[PDB]
Amino acid sequence: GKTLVYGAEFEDEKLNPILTEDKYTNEEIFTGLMKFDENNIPKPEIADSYTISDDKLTYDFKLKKGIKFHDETELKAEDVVFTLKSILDEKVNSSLKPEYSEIKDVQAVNDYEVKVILKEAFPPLLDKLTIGIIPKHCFNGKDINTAEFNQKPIGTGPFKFVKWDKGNNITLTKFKDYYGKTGNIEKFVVKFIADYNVRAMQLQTGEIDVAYLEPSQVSKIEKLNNVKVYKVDTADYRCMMYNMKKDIWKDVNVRKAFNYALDRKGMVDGILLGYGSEAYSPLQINKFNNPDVEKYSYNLDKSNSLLESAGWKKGRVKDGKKLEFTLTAPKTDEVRVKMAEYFASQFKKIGAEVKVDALDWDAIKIDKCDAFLLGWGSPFDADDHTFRLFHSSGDNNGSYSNPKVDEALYKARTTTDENERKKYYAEFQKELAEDPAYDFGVYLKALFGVNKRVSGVKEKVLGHHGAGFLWNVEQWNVN
Ligand SMILES: [Cl-]
Repeated sequence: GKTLVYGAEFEDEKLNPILTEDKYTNEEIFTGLMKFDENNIPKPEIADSYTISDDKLTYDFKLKKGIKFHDETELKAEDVVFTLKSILDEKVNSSLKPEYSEIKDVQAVNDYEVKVILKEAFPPLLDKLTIGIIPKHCFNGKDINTAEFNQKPIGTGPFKFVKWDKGNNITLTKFKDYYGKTGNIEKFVVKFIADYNVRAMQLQTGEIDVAYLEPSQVSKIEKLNNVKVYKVDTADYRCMMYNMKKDIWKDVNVRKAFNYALDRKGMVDGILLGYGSEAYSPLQINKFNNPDVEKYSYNLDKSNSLLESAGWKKGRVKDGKKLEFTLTAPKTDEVRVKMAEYFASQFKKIGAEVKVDALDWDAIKIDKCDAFLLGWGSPFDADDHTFRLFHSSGDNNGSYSNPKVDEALYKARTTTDENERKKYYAEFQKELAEDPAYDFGVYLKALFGVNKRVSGVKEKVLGHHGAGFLWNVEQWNVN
């Protein structure tokens, strides 16, 4: 069934499941021991069975025999051991290493049976082991960081790599020997189009099939007779990072005040135009969300009635230091700078002078900024975007440190009983409400314009910028 074209707004860096955390073309070329299903639950993929011991420290996998890479080489436990051990390799220096560092060792006791040993109990291990397995033989004479594999990948996904034109497109075609049952499309081309206006016209002409839409352009793509617009809930949220290195935020009442000075629903209508929801929780869409924590209910008078007791007064000053900072917000996510523009201008009504800076990611250092507009949230396990974000620390960049939040996130990370994992995640959220690390804003809605000739799309809670909207493209149908 011919070709399906995707107009991606970001271009891949390396086509290796390790070294990269982005859910770009890697999601169509590689698969792992597990794979998230329709309900964002990791189900066996490359492995056919697994069982855990009574301490929960040993994950006894058993692999499907005959799994072939793109080069028609059989996948064995060597490659699974190679992929997971190369993450923890100190010299490879992967970005995902702190996310797998609770693994003691990954053992191969059989060509088709892998054993994963942890340091301590880690229930969300199967969530992380959905990482793609790479062939070990393609790396012997190379060093894995600068290997040619990152230019021509070989994996076990339903679409093998074909061609990559830098700055233009990545070419894949249907892998006939793929183990999963598949739809009818035979070619998948990912066009890198950063300007959302070109994506709209390429959807209008039909030059592309799918495109992540900004909220402002949905009203026109709606009128298109050849495009359907998908509006689906995500776990992606934006916020403001309270850099704890700044004494302006060491008083918690100042942060609670700044949280009180935001019209988040007015932000849902101003910037999102209703395609979103006010943010108050680090795990709002997660099943372990605490519905009754202290949300900061747009209390303009409480913000102005917290700074003066905290010491800040004019009409802006405490001890002569004048209450002003700089809010950093990167470009190519123009919702964020519009949020920052709205953030600073709405903090003017409480006597704060903020300088908003729209900069490029290659010039921003988050841990050096007074306040940064972050973009986090994940629809998988509650440990994904919480431990590495609200701990002494992963890459917690706001220097946040709460002793009860540290323990609450560690118990839920280490305890098996999910009903009590709810308990610890509920106490962490409650403590995060009174001791805020972030100034939460809005939760986002993924907007995709899909051509009317495409079938098979199944919605679910998505990740960053719609990461995982095309999770089942190998079952989508042309005509
Ligand atoms: Cl970010």
